[PDB]
Order: sequence, then C-alpha cells, then structure tokens
Amino acid sequence: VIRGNEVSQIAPGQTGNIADYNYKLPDDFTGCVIAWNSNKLDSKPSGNY
Amino acid sequence: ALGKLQDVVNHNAQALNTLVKQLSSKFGAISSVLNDILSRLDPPEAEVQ
Repeated sequence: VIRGNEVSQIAPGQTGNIADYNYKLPDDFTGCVIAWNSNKLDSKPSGNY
Repeated sequence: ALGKLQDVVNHNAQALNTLVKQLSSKFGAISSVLNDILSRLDPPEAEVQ
C-alpha cells in the first residue's frame, strides 16, 4: 500500500523515497503493475497509521 | 615531387582525426559525454541515450 502520488514511482528507473528505500524495481523488469484506490478499506477517520 | 607518399600519410592521419572527432558528436542525443548521460539520467532513458 502506497500514497496516491507514489504510483508513478512503482516503475523501473524511477527515483522515489519508497523506490530507493522501500521497494526497488530492476531496470529490465517485465510484468504488470496494478494500482487501485483503497479509501473504503484502508482508511479510518481518526487516521489509519 | 613526393606528393603521392605524403598524400597517403595525410589520408591516414586525417582518417584517424575524423574518427577521434566523431567522439564529439551528440548523434541525436542530449550530450556527447557518456559520464554526463549516466550522471544526469536514470537507466531506462540513459540506455536510450
């Protein structure tokens, strides 16, 4: 699970804080990236931490 | 009198000079320096350059 703006960072060759320190993709990566909104299940009014 | 031999020497030097000169050609890329391309760009676009 990541932020809305960080979906671009889940790609080969992207510089992102999550890209450098959390999940790294190889340059020659083959496969598919799937991103969908999870506001209904992965959010809380008080703050889901 | 000795133009023919000198011409051959000239051609060889000129050919080498041209080949060396060709290293300074962008060839449709942002820069002619490989180190600059690696330093400034990520591998997916650096590979293209």
